[PDB]
Amino acid sequence: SLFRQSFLTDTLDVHIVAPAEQVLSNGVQLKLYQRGVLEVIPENPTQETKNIIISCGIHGDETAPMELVDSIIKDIESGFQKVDARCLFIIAHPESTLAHTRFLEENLNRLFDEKEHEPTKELAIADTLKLLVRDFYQDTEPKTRWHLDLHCAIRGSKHYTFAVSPKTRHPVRSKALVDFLDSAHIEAVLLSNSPSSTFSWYSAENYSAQALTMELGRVARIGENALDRLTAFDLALRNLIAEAQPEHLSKPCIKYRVSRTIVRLHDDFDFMFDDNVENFTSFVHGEVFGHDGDKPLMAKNDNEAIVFPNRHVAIGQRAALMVCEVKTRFEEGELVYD
Ligand SMILES: [Zn+2]
Repeated sequence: SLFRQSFLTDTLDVHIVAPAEQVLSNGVQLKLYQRGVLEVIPENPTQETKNIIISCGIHGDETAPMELVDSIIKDIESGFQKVDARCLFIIAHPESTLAHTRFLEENLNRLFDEKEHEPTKELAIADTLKLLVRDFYQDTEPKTRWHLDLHCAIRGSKHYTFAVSPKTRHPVRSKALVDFLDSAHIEAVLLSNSPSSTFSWYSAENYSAQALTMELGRVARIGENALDRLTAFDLALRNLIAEAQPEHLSKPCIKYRVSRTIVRLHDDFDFMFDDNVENFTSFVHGEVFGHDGDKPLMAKNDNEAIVFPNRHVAIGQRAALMVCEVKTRFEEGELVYD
């Protein structure tokens, strides 16, 4: 009723983006601030009502989550989906989804930190996203804040689904967030040990949001995704916006910590494995898998795995993450390790 065809289709069509609101029969409120920005407010908001930012498309070619979000919007508008939490749905960067690329000028998910950046289409976008976050979390209790940034991996992995929890002094690794991971059947969660520049990290660092960057499957065109493999996640996400089905029958996702961070020191840097190297590819102690100048790269422990490898990474930046399972527990409602 608010859309010509659907949230994702309208967003993708350049010829339609003026603000508009709408109140559903069940009391749910929908507000389209601008292209790809949809707020959903529950009929009966309370002090315990969650404020969830659900973003997708930070990278244009990662369509699966966009499709899931599109169906959730459709179900909420038809009353089929019960709405209990205040949400902000975002399809960031629709222009890149059209070019079917990761980005147009620069990786949007590296532009949220305080470093200096050159002017790019993505910079201006990131600038706008920081504003949307601010407006949505304004006058909300920190404990109610959630930010789920939905992505897709660019390479294979023994973990079809996994998530990354940002590093901040704020307690953003809660019991509810972890329960969500488990209910969603996310195979593993990587706990960052260093401040980042992602959209997820920005919410955690600046608004203490229970935030994650979630890798849902692989990249594929719209209508050509392996959607069934995301059924568990989608159901867990629907239960979250509806504040329902709070069970603990599922298994704990694997918890990883950063063994060490690899930084490119010289121009002559490379890995021995192929470019289609899978995330979480493990190594044995002392195994060489690359080299930086003269000094080779080899596993330190016996339980290390490589994550997010990138040999094109400019000099001085990180080329990879070495991770390993970690012994975890909850201390004062925060998931910590060791
Ligand atoms: Zn991504």
